[PDB]
Amino acid sequence: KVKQDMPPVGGYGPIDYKRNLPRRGLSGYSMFAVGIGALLFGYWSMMRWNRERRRLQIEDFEARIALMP
Amino acid sequence: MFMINVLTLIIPILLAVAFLTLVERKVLGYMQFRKGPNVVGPYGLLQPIADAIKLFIKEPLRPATSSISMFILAPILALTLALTMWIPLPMPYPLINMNLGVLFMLAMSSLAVYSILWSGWASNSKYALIGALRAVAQTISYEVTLAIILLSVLLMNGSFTLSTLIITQEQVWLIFPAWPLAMMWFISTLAETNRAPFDLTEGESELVSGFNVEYAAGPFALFFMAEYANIIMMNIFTTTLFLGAFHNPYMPELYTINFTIKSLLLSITFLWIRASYPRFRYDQLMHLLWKNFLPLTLALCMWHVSLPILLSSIPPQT
Ligand SMILES: CCCCCCCCCCCCCCCCCC(=O)OC[C@H](COP(=O)(O)OCCN)OC(=O)CCCCCCCCCCCCCCCCC
Repeated sequence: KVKQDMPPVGGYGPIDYKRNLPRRGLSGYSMFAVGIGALLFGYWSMMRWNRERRRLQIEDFEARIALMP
Repeated sequence: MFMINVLTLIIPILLAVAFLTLVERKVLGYMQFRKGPNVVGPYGLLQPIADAIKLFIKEPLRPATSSISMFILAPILALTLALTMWIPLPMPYPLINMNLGVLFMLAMSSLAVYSILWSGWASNSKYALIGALRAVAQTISYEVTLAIILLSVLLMNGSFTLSTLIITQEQVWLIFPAWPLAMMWFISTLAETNRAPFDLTEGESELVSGFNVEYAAGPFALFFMAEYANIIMMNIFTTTLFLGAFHNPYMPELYTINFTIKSLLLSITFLWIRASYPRFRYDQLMHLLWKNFLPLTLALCMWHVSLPILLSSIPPQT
């Protein structure tokens, strides 16, 4: 008969050993640019809302002071 | 009626601790690419009751304490603090509405370390002493920093009420006006609990939790309790402080839902961080805090003392 030992048609195809750890492109300083940007949004909006809340504050004190007598 | 309120507050935080430990074991399980407990009950919902009544029933086990006072003091203190911390947390409504508030939580959180001094003190084992002193050191050093953060991020509220916080959050989450200080305060919340990276450990190490986690059996189910419950807290107090939902009155359970979801997810992130990273060595930790956090906190703070007066929006104390 023939022999049943293993090796097949040669090569088993290619195999990739070498190291790969790629792909993060979002990082220049521009990460700072987007974060600091987010701050620049927060202070804008929050500024507005605190102004509004002061307006309400004066209005409430007006309620009280009109009550006082 | 009022004791009904108390019970409805404190019983569900205990059940929350048990089923929390469940979710911990599972999330770490799959995060580790392996199923968590399935074989206690269906899907793992009977696992806490196992841990509970067993871990209660294993016998007291050692040693002569040398102080009968402290040994039965420290657990009572650790719990009592961990339970009363939950009082002011806003919810739709606080269950005690305090004018000061958040600095009351800060204060009791500062008291929480006597359980470590005394707990580690009554061991009579001179090694567990040293370990305890050190854990007190790191907890205390991060009681420095955190306080300054609250004293900053609050300065956009204008008052301590802890209710008006939900009023500031209406337009924009407080994470946007300061993200970085919120980042530092998240890691600060990792500090006291000593979740990884900040945990101490078994094998070879200072082994503070060696005798601390070993000793006192059932009362270790207590220190266990106050530690996890305290975790759920700091997650919730994060969810309230640095973000939040819109409160629609006439239907508070809406805000309660959204609040709950974000808080739970946050705690999930604790348990999976603990999975994720190694531990710092001790000194590199302590003077990692002293090196970098505290200076930048000072900078951001003074920048939040000077900022609101710049833009002319300074918050409306009621
Ligand atoms: C051998 C040891 C034996 C003892 C063991 C004790 C174990 C537990 C220890 C930790 C617990 C400490 C609890 C401290 C509670 C402090 C409460 C507080 O400061 O509340 C602030 C709040 C302010 O109210 P405000 O919002 O301004 O106004 C309401 C509307 N006008 O205030 C109020 O609303 C007014 C509340 C006044 C009520 C009386 C307070 C008495 C406190 C007694 C403390 C006794 C224990 C001392 C701590 C021991 C620590 C080891």
